[PDB]
Amino acid sequence: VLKRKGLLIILDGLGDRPIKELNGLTPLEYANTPNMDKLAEIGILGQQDPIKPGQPAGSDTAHLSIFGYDPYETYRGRGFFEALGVGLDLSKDDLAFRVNFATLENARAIQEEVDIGVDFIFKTGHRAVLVLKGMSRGYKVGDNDPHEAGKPPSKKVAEILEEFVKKAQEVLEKHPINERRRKEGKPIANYLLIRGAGTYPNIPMKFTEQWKVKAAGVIAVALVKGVARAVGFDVYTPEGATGEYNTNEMAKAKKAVELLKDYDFVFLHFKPTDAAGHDNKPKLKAELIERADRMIGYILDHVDLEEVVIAITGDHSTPCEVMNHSGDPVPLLIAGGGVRTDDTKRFGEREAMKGGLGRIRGHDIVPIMMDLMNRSEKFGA
Amino acid sequence: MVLKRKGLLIILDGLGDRPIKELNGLTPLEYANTPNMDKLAEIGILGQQDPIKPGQPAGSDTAHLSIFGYDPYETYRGRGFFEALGVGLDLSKDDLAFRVNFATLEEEAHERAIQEEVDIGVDFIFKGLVLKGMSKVGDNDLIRGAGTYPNIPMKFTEQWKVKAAGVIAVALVKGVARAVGFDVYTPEGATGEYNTNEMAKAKKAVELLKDYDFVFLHFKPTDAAGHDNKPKLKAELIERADRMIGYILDHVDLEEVVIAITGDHSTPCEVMNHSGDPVPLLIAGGGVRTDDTKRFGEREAMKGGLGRIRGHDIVPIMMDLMNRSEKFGA
Ligand SMILES: [Ca+2]
Ligand SMILES: [Ca+2]
Ligand SMILES: [Zn+2]
Ligand SMILES: [Zn+2]
Ligand SMILES: [Zn+2]
Ligand SMILES: [Zn+2]
Repeated sequence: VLKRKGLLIILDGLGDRPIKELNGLTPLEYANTPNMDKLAEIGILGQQDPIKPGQPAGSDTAHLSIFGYDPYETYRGRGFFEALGVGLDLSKDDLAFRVNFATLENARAIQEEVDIGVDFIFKTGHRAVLVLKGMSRGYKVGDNDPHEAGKPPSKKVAEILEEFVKKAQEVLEKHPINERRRKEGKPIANYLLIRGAGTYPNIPMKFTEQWKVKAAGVIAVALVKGVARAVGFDVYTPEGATGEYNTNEMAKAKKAVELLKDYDFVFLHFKPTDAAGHDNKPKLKAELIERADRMIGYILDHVDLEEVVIAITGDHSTPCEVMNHSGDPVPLLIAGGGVRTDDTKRFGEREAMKGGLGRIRGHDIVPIMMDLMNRSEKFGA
Repeated sequence: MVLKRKGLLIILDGLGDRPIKELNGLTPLEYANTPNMDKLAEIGILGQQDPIKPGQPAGSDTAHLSIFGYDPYETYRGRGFFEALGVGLDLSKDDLAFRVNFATLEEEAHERAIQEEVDIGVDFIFKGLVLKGMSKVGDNDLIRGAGTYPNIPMKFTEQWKVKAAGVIAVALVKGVARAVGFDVYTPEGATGEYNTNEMAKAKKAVELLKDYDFVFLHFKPTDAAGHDNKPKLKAELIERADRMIGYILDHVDLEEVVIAITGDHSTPCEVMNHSGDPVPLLIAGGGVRTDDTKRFGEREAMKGGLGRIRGHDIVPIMMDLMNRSEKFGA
């Protein structure tokens, strides 16, 4: 018997709620998406709860779920994923944090200003060794060495962190950029807001070994590249992919198709749809879902569905009326060899409510894909 | 007493089609992004209509005689007359009108000259009958369609005791409409070609509803794309119609205006000509018993609450929704 490849596509924050300006439709329904409708037509639809009914999931916990893990048991914080995201190589005993440059006195800093402000801090010195690297805008990443055990900020690390903020401030309050900054009347980046303490996730085994496959992912956003790396994926970020409105989606598709030739399972992430939701811009979000449809249309023109099982959904809902992640289930579609196609015709939340897959959990998606790919092993007998 | 309403009938020439492979098995209308018509389908009611009868292809003129509530076979007396009426001429019972085409002879090698060049050529032909440049026509007291005075019972306006106006560009449809009692207009930009100005048609249409009780709006281009077998283009044209229709919805109160949308016949790309396939029809507004359809398309029309009707049942249904129908008996 022949096994098949897998293609899991995530349209970040896809799910939404009825929008009045869209005649009561959601951005996904309103948006012209002939390719996803074609796939929903020959495929099967369903609704998935990343975590559980009515429970909003952060981007990191939602993706652990999408990759096939139980977020409530594997999740050990965000920091570590962010650190792996910026390309660092950490040990399972390290503790990482997401850092925001702030202003303390008794700024929307530039991406290059944080890289410099970060450099000087690396070159700050306390009891334990640490890595401090900037990521994007006023953000940054802090890594405390073999301190995973104190991941719930414990007493020891908060004193280190507290010495680190005091010490960091000294370094910070002195950089020329800040120096130019107070002169230019701009709020200085002299304080450090540290949060999202995280260690390596408590997962039994990696994705690759669990399912015995080679797995690659086309991803731009740091946090998602981190989760993917933590579970064992070979992450790629093609030229042009920024995870923002100006991203090259056709470049992501081009790469996804390439990777299918050397990997068994490929994961593709598209982030911009989620930003439009956070900013309450229904039309824009719908416009972005349309760019994704064309991206998908490209992939479909270069792959055989009898050889590739395709799944498309969102890691979670991000309603424009909520301007943040919601607990609303997310539309899901699966098409390809092995699928028992239901009678749904288009891809949308109301249609998914009638799909043959029913209402499942986000961590059900990979197992069902793996089974359609004939890569599942029985339990018992 | 009881409030009467106005009616607005929109005809997208050749709207109907057949499933197209490159369009994933969908028709151009189903494939096209039409939020405004889908919205109207959702709040309205759908059905399919046979211009003349099941499996019977109808020309643009006979189909419109049907759509205006008449009987094709009893009223139709040739294409020429309507063509002549569409150019502003005033013909008499004993005249014989014709459709003329400026073509190249060498054997007829080519049957695209500029409008101004045709009138200039029309002027000199007439200088040394009535030959007139349209976008030509020959009236006798690449020519064809010998038509004579049309035999219609009575005018649309008298029949329904209403003031009717139409926003048309194509000569042929302007003729049929004038012939039935319509005050026909044609704003600047409206050309009946792919380059026409759908917005001018919609703008004029809204304005016309202020002084008229029934307004008819015709859109030609969709049909042209069907003839040349251009699926993607037909869809784009249909999308332009949806925008046009959107403007109108942003300026009229559906509770006072009964709106109907359909084609006068099917012009399937794979046929490059008129077919006898029933055309999708939608009706929305005051008095309508909304069914459970959610989009405007041939397949959804198959599930509409109006069922499969004739082209000549449309006006009667609109008029009854406008409370302008009259009981027979009692
Ligand atoms: Ca199906
Ligand atoms: Ca309805
Ligand atoms: Zn997300
Ligand atoms: Zn988000
Ligand atoms: Zn026609
Ligand atoms: Zn035609």
